[PDB]
Amino acid sequence: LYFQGMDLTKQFPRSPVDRLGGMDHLKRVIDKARAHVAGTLGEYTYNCPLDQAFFSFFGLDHEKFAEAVKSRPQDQDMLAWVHSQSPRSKNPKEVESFNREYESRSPDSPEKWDYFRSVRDSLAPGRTDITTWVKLLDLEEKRPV
Repeated sequence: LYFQGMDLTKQFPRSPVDRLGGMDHLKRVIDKARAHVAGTLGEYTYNCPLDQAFFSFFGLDHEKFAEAVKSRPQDQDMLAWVHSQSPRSKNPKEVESFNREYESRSPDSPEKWDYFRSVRDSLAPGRTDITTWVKLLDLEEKRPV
């Protein structure tokens, strides 16, 4: 078992834009990695395309990251591991670059645009101002957006 296990059928991973070390996604994927180690992801998926974009950008291996979080229960310790593995993550303009692209991500085809709007309309149909994936995640996870 895992002392830092998280059951994501019962809790949400942290917001895409709840930053750590200035970076989006990092807190969220820490949480997903812990649930992945534990076997308690629920509807969430570790190393799905969004995690892959974060790992790819910073040159991190998803398997090594999940292993690293097992001995690093605190965010500061996982952040220090990321820095030690990723020179790009130590450059604040590069982190800002990542964040700007991540926060801009929108449905990349009309097929995906139909899907996005179907999800959003099921959660909050008056919210036509919500057009990016990371804002849709916060909406589904009951955060102010």
